[PDB]
Amino acid sequence: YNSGKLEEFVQGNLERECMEEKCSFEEAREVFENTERTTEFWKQYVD
Repeated sequence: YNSGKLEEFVQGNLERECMEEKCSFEEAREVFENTERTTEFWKQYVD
């Protein structure tokens, strides 16, 4: 499923982000420089 903090969350959706980038998440061309943190790290303190 994958809802680490339910990311496909409570369904209201005003389709109301930014127009262009929708503010695509801080210089997120994708989810490039950052991916090597998660999965592993938190798998020994899972909350």
